[PDB]
This record gives sequence, structure tokens and C-alpha cells, in this order.
Amino acid sequence: EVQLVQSGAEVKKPGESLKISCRGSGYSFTSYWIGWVRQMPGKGLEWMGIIYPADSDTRYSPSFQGQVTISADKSINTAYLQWSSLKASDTAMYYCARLRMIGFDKNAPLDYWGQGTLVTVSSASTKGPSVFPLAPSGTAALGCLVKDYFPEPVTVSWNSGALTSGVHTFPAVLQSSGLYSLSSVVTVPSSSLGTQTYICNVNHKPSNTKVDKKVEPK
Amino acid sequence: DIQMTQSPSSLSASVGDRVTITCRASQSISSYLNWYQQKPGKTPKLLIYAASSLQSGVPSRFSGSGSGTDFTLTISSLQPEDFATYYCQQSYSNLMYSFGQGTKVEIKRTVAAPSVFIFPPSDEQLKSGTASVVCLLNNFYPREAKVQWKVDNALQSGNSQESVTEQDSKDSTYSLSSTLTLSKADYEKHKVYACEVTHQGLSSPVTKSFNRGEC
Repeated sequence: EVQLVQSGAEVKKPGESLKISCRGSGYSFTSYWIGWVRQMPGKGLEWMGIIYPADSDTRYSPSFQGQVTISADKSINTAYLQWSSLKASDTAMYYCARLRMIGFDKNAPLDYWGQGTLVTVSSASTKGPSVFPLAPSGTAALGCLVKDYFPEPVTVSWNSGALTSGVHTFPAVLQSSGLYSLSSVVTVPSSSLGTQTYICNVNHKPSNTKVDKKVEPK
Repeated sequence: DIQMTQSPSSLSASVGDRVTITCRASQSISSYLNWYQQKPGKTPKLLIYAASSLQSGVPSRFSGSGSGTDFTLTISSLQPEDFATYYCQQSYSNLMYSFGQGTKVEIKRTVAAPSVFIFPPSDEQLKSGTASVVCLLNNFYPREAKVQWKVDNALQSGNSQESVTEQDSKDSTYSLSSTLTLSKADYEKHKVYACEVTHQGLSSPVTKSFNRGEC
């Protein structure tokens, strides 16, 4: 019905400018306020501001006034959020949402939401991962350590997708170097270690990196 | 100018249980309080508006009550699709809308102790000057767990990082991976590398260890 669709993930350096977008469809874009909401890594929701697309009337939260600009191009049903000079602390997920408000208040929940735009701001530069084995030795465990990459994301599969049961691919951690690292493990019958081949397939599209790593007892 | 405080940071319940989440405002907000549901990585979803009105399409097991400063959200009989994080949000302020900090509703099951595995650094990684030692805690419940790295019985601190999976949709357990990072020089100076795990499903801590250089 009503839909808000946002632009894709962004990876930037401190000091760079950035503008992200929010496209509305299935309703009168100039008849409803649009809000922007921030969600930093592992934290809750913060309201940033609102715009009325008919005349670009805006309100900003005091915490965000003068830090961002909200705008709209009503001819293409799109709202925007912009920074002139990014900081690493701007790394967060950003949502747009429709305010279901007629007049002033009377209610004003956010009834339709965009899918979110991931924004990563870092001094780090693009780098593909090194993949190291987590060698095994009832039930044994093995895996792959996917270390020192930037930016997110990495995708990991096992035996080209044929092995899914018992796989845990962990959320990445951000190291003090500014590079990410994650591990992917799987538990298997101890009896299979001699006969069954286990290969982790690691893809990091930002760096054009594809790796197949066979893991076996040492 | 209006601070929202959500009361249980986390709630453990089973399918079929009654759940009540609380939200308190630092100033009166009449009935202008909304509730949202969010699952990991997914977009928030409106459930209740104006304190007690059910959003169209939301199942009737969701209800809300309250006026002024105290508000509750109630799920009368939890379903598997209801485990998520819930946020309240006041729309009364004419300075800034604001959210509560969230309540995570996770699945309560029987206590399960972790299965523990330790992995030495690979020869390939050592060639480049760094050693990563990894400890895996697999399929445990509840999520609270403590990893203590020991190097020749010296307790390590500040040189590890860990990650925890989201609760498994089938067996409702968690898994955890911890990485200890040392320089090659430091790694080759010590002998015994130990991962000691404390968890309420274990009557006493479990330690997995290896001796550097031994098969």
C-alpha cells in the first residue's frame, strides 16, 4: 500500500559530505510529514526532525539542529537527509517514517517506515579479509576466522551452501585498528572429520575478495 | 524536555505467557504515547497509538493502557513471532519527540550449559606477526556468560573481544565467540593458553586449554 524506500548503504570518511534519500509511494507525498530517526550500533531510536514536503516546512530536534539538513523534492516524491561534514560518530542506521498526523498533533504516530540506510563513517580504507582456520581438535567444532576487513559486510557459507545445519556466523567486532573481524563455526559428528570435506566460502564485495578455505584436523 | 524510561531492559517468557512492559514519562503526556516493535536488523513497526488504540492489522493480543506519566503494553499470550524489542515513544512534546530505550522480549527455555571449544592461532597467521586465539561457547541458555582468558595462569583483560548470536529460532539458545589477540612475540613467550567459562548451567567453571606447540 503505502511504501517508503530508502537509498542503499553508505561508507564515507570523516569530513566528507553525504545525502541519503527516502522515496514515498502509494499516497499523497505532499499531504504528510516525513520524519528521520537515528539508530547507532546496538542502541535505541532517536528522533532527528520532520519536513512537510508540500512547502518544505521543517522542525529539528534541538540535538540535531545545525548538524543535518532535511529537504524534499516533491516532484519525485523524495525526502533527503544531509551532512556537510561527517564524523565517525555519525555511524548509524537512519530511518525515514511517515507521520500520521492531520493538522497539529491530535495523535502523530509514525505509521509507515523505510527499510533503513546504513551509514559507516571511518578513517579506515577498503581492505579484504584474511581467512584463517579454526581447526577441529561425539561432536566436534571447526570454523574460519575472517580477520581484518573493511567495510561491512562479509558473507560466509559452508561447502558452497550444502552445509547449513549447526552453522553459527557471528556478528563482526570492530577492532581498535578500525578493521572488522568475524568468525564462522559449525559443529559436526566427530566421525566425519576423516572423510567429509569442510570448506568455508568467504565473499567481501567492497574489496572484490573471494576466498575458499578448507579446514581440517591438524 | 520529556524523558521516557522503559522498565525491564529485558524479559524472558515462553510462548503462551502474559507479558507487561512499562514506560514512564518525566512529564505528563496525556495519552500521546505510541508503541513500536523491532526485530534485529529490521524496520520498526507501529503496534499501539494514543496509549491504547490498536493499529490496523495488529493482533488483538496486544493492548495498552495508561495516561499522564505511567503506561503499559501488554501481550496477553505470547506467540513465537512476538519475540522482539519494543519501544515506547511520546508525541506530546512540542520540542522533541522521544523514545524509551527499549525492552527486549526473548524466549525462556530450560537452562543449557555451553559446549566449549578452544582454537590455537594458525601457522599462517603467526607468519604475519599476530596471534588470534578463539574460544567458542555453543548453544547455551540464558545468554549471560563469562569468558576468562588465562595465559600461563595470568588473567587477561583488555586484549579480547566477543560476539553473541541472536537467539536461535529453533532451539532458543545463544552462542558466543571470544578472540584473544597477542603479538607473535608475546604468543611465543608463553606456554598454556586457557579459556575458562562461567555460566549458570555449569556447577563450576569449565576450562579448555592447549599448550603452544603440542599436537
